[PDB]
Amino acid sequence: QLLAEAAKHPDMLTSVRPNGLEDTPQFKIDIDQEKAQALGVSINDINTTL
Amino acid sequence: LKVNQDGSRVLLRDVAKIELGGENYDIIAEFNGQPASGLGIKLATGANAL
Repeated sequence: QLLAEAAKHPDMLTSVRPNGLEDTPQFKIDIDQEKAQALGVSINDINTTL
Repeated sequence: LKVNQDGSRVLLRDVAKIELGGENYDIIAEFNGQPASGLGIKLATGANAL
């Protein structure tokens, strides 16, 4: 919103840019503990393996 | 916390109350009768108070 409002005053502000990085894709893993316990698997071992 | 042989699964809700509370209820403050909080500040050796 601020970048938009700043692009409307090109007579005082120029090259208004963020130095950071824009969000990107991430691979989520929603592990389930019910099944992991029904199969007798130590979540700690799961995480260590991963 | 545990998955029973009959298939019933036990959570924390069933064996423990869970809330947001202070990590130490030892200290309490009161400003002219009503509840309050605050910060007592202690200066460093070799600094100016004002």
